[PDB]
Amino acid sequence: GNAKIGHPAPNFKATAVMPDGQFKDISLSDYKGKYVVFFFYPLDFTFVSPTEIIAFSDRAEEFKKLNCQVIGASVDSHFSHLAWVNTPKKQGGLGPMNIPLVSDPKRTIAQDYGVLKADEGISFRGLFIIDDKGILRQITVNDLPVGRSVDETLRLVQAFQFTDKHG
Amino acid sequence: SGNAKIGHPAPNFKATAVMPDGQFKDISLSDYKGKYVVFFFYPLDFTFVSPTEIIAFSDRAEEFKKLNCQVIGASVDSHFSHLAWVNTPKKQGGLGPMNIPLVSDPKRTIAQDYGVLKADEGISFRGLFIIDDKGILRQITVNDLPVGRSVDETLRLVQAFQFTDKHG
Ligand SMILES: O=C(CCc1ccc(O)c2c1[C@H](C(=O)O[C@H](Cc1ccc(O)c(O)c1)C(=O)O)[C@@H](c1ccc(O)c(O)c1)O2)O[C@H](Cc1ccc(O)c(O)c1)C(=O)O
Repeated sequence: GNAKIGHPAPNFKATAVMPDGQFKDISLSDYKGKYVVFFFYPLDFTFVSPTEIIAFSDRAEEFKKLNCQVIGASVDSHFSHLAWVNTPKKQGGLGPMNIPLVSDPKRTIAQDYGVLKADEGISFRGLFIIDDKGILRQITVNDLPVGRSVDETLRLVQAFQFTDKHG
Repeated sequence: SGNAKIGHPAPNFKATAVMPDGQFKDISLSDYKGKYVVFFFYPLDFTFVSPTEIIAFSDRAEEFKKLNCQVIGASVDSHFSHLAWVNTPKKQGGLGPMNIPLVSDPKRTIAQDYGVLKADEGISFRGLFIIDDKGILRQITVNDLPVGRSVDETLRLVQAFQFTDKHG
């Protein structure tokens, strides 16, 4: 992996399912000027991952007030993401999303971020906080069974923005 | 940058630590096989973000004990510097008495093994690692220098890994 604290976060260009439900090719560099929370989850149509994704989506406004873009990603195809979004939450899907979901079918983004579980071809639960300069500020990687906290992620984003202010 | 990989044995180390009783002891990560371990790096002694974290982990050590989890802190400073900070009154910015050991990594090889050395400065980033009772690395956390870690979040992770170890 090439993700190093204090260095530019590895860029990517990938197809995402955008909040409007439609495909768009996006790049991490598209969000320079904003903080970014970039998180991986292992795969679509699973048990723990939708709880995390929906939590980040539901609370997207709290990141927007921090000028912070949230982006999720898995090695699934962009069609698989679309299927999951188009499946209602009450039927085990994601439902409508407030955040883009990146597809990493070549596994190169997960590799660049050091979160590929090589023996399965899927990502660990990696989460990365990138500042408005594109510099990586925080690395979080959970083994597959344990999910992430939106509260903790907001705490971190808020703290980096506060400490960015001292000069 | 490091040999710390999720699902692999956490890199072993043997290093001098200042123990809670205020004495120096050479300890190894492998000493704690059979228990979960929270192993965290902080950049330097006699600083001003690090003490909030260290004191919080020490103050709340009993919550980790109830999870059968050992907490270990570490920085590149000498163990003598660690003890000097422990022995500095809290009212003057010291750590005060500690409930957790503080490892000294003067060769920077432990930080390098865990992939958290800030190479242009010779100090560790704020790396935190959750290691299960079999020695396997389960969680990686690395913060840039200015931003501290949360004991609440660390407890949540340790307990959650332990729960999923028993039933998934
Ligand atoms: O002791 C600290 C930082 C203490 C501090 C003091 C006064 C502040 O005013 C302040 C902070 C916090 C901070 O991180 O400042 C640093 C350094 C700095 C301070 C003032 C400046 O003007 C400047 O330019 C640069 C930064 O931002 O780089 C942040 C803060 C954070 C939480 C709060 O609750 C709060 O109130 C304020 O503001 O850290 C070291 C680590 C370490 C090792 C080597 C480095 O070389 C190094 O940089 C850092 C550790 O703890 O081991």
